[PDB]
Amino acid sequence: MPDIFQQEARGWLRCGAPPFAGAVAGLTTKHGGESKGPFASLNMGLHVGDDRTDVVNNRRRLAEWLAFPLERWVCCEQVHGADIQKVTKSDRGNGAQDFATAVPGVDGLYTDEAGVLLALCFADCVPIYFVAPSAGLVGLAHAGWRGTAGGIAGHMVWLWQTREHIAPSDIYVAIGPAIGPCCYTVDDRVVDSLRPTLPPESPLPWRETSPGQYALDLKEANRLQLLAAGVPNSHIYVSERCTSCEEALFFSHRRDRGTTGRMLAFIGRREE
Ligand SMILES: [Zn+2]
Repeated sequence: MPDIFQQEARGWLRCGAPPFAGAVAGLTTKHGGESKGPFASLNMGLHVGDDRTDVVNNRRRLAEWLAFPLERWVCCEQVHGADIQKVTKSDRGNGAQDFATAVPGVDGLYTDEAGVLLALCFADCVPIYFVAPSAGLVGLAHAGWRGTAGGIAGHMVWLWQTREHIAPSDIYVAIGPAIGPCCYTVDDRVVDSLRPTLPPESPLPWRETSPGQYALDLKEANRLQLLAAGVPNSHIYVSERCTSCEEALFFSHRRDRGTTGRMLAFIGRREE
């Protein structure tokens, strides 16, 4: 059946899961920008060595398609850890045009205010979108193998539960386009770091393909952690799109051999 992320009029995929209908949520594709060479053309990342003018114009292009001004975006450092920070209108603009002013040392953000667009960069790692429609909360986390080993997904649920007094049953999640087991192979150190994060009897999100080599499914790993954290199975939507496989739409750190652009994952609510 249809992927939860479907292409819109311009260069971006909207999250089609029902629980997200009340927000502006999606992932950009690589087309429609000003960037050149390995970054062609809609590179949204300011920290990958691309021309800054080109990247800021690409972000202005998206702000235009979304009718959500760049001055209202909030970005974070993305250090491949599991920390998350709550943001408000007072953080608007952080890391929007200058990477150095991004929220430091975290890999996830959440807000319960409208008019704030959470914006994170990806090119293979897992983008995890969160929403509590009733309470008006939205969240976004960046999960590579290190952040997943650190439990970033469950940490978001924990924070919403303990600090925002939201029940896991009131949370919905969408796991967007990322590299699949079809293209992502890792060794024992990687999978060993994930083991402790899953329930004792849980099915493993990997498959040994050769002695010491594993086809890893990070999307599934995060899905299992979210289930354990209390998020209902039917509230979790998962994209089947692989960033490495779908070269016509995405930049891929692995497929492009380390030098490439970044798509922007975003989520926010329009301020009347
Ligand atoms: Zn693939």
